[PDB]
Amino acid sequence: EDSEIKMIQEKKEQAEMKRKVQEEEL
Amino acid sequence: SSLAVPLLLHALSLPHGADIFWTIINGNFNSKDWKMRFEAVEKVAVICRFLDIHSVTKNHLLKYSLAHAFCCFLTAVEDVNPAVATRAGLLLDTIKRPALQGLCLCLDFQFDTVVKDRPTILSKLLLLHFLKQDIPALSWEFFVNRFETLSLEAQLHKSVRSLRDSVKEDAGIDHQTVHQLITVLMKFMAKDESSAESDISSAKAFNTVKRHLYVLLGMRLSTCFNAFIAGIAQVMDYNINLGKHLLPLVVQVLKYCKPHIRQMWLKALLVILYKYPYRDCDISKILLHLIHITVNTLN
Amino acid sequence: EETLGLAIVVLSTFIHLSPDLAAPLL
Amino acid sequence: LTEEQIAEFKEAFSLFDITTKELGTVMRSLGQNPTEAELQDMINEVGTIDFPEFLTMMARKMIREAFRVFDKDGNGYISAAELRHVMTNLGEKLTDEEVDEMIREADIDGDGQVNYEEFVQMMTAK
Amino acid sequence: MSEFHHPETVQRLNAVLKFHTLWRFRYQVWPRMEEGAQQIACICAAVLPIVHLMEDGEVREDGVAVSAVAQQVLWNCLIEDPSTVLRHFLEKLTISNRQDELMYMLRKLLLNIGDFPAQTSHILFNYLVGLIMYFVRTPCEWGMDAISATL
Amino acid sequence: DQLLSYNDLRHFQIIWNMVDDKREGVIPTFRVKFLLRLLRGRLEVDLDKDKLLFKHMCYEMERLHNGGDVTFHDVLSMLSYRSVDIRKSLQLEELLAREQLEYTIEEEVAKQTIRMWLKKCLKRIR
Repeated sequence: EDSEIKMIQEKKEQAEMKRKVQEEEL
Repeated sequence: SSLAVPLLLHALSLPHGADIFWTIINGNFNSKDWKMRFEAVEKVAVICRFLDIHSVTKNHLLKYSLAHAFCCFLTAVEDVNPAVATRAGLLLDTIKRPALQGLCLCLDFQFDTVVKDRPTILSKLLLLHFLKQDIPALSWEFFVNRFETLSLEAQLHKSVRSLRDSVKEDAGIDHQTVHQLITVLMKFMAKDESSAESDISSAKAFNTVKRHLYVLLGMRLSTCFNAFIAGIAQVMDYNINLGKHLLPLVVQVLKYCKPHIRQMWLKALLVILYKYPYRDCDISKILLHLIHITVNTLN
Repeated sequence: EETLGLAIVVLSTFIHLSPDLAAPLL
Repeated sequence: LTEEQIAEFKEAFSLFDITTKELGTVMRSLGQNPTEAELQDMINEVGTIDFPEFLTMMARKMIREAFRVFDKDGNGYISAAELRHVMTNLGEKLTDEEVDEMIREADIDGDGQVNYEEFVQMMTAK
Repeated sequence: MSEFHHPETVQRLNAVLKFHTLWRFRYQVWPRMEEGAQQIACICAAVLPIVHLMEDGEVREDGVAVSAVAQQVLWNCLIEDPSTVLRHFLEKLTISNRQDELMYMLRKLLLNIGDFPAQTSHILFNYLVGLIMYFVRTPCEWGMDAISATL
Repeated sequence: DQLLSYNDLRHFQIIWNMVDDKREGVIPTFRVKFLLRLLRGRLEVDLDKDKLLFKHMCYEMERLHNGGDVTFHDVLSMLSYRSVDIRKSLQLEELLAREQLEYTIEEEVAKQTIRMWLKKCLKRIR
């Protein structure tokens, strides 16, 4: 039933993590 | 306790002391009050977790007393009060693996020497493998030491008491103990993978297990063959890598020299070919004889 | 006995799933 | 009908009390503003209009296998404590005296798994 | 309780093979009795000696066994269906006093063999959920005992 | 025919202008159930012969606001859902939420029907 919205939430969540590791590694 | 344990181990390294400790753990463990059982399993846990390996390997009755303590410790896992059962199970977790290896070596020594108590110890050891499997409670070096010990108990033709209250000769009976060990062996290879080929260690050990599994099991009035058919079906159902690795030696010994064992026989030959690339020459031909046996041992 | 009947049942499934195991051209 | 509905459609129908074209004015004082087609659909189920026929038309405008909504294991029976504690408790007004009357007309067997078929059979005994 | 307290193993082996043969024919008898005579307990009395004989052992060397054969005949006793050793078994599970040792034997049996198929374990878990459905049907006020007995 | 054309949409806005005469944009508490009683034409639905969908739509109209008002952007989308086949013309998030709502509202109308049947047994016995 509600296993769809969590996927888009974790997608934007891992988008925020890859933005953060991209801003701090360089 | 950290101060008390080498003093108590110095006490039990002397005569007259093991009898007193034997009666103490008998009156503590076999009590009709469950709090005495509770306090006995905690105290034997605290002796077990403060032990060493090489410090015990010189005295005989020290090893016997620690073996009886360990077997009562394992016996309390299945006690009738659930609190002592769950406490022994959870308190078995908090033991450092060298102490459990030393306890298993003491128990294997007491299995090696004492004769009349081999029924119970295997049951305890099965519980040990069922609970603490990261330590090699059963391994191939263990089986080759027991193979040479049953050879010295078979091909050759005390004073201590029996630890059966801890729970409570050349043709048949030693061979029945051998059969019992075969059933424990089939349970072992059904349970775990035990990759002796992943390391260069235990290659000669596993090799010795297959060789002597061929030699002493290869004389159609024995109890070993039906249990081997009863076990190898679950072996092939659960294991694949060692299962394929051991298949051709299973079919070499199938008729090397009966209703329900025929039922397990056909179940065996049902799971020989379900996922297994058997396809060789001079061996597959005997499957033709097998369907000949579909009109031979039925006729 | 039903044991022999189930033996022919499992030889039946044995050949039904894969003909190459038993009598491909034999 | 219930006495709320009886009194409500009484005070709805005693204002323009027969005839044909007064039905729309009674319903307009009652709230709707229907069509001619809706009117003739009401009169085509049976111009003359009376009080109980009007009551039935308005009500029209607004068994054994039923208990299988409240049964899960499919054995044909439902536990007496569970059936009681969801019948008298889950909402509207089912007081303790009249649900004791219901349990004594439903659990004459008394086994612990009330046979709702037996219940319905006594219900239509009349 | 006396022909299984009969300490000879092989007579009990005969009796449990008789039990298995009557266990093979538990579905033929819906029209096999006399027509009209349909209109006009064995489980709980035997599982205890089954685990008792499991505990017992003897040095059988003449192509016979004690624990192993009893293991295989209990397997064949339940190789049919986990629910046919539950639907004829949950009828006799209402005595708490006895139920404590009952669940204790049921622990010891899978403690003994240890290697078992996983479909029966998942379907037993499903039948524990069915037990919870029965709990919904019969809430009472208890629970700590049931959740300890399960957990 | 599968979707509402301009004639059916024109009929819906004529019946909306004719049922809402007081000109503010809302439908009040007293006249939400009287809205679908006179829909005829190409969307011909009667008081009889379609009772299951009648009670289903009747429960769909009083669930999203917990009684009271329904606005000019809710009811036409729900009828637009109900007037088309939703098995092959809908996407996966919307279809899955739609079937979950359909299942839970079917369960709720089963509870409502067995509850009013229990009321009917109360008035039948007593």
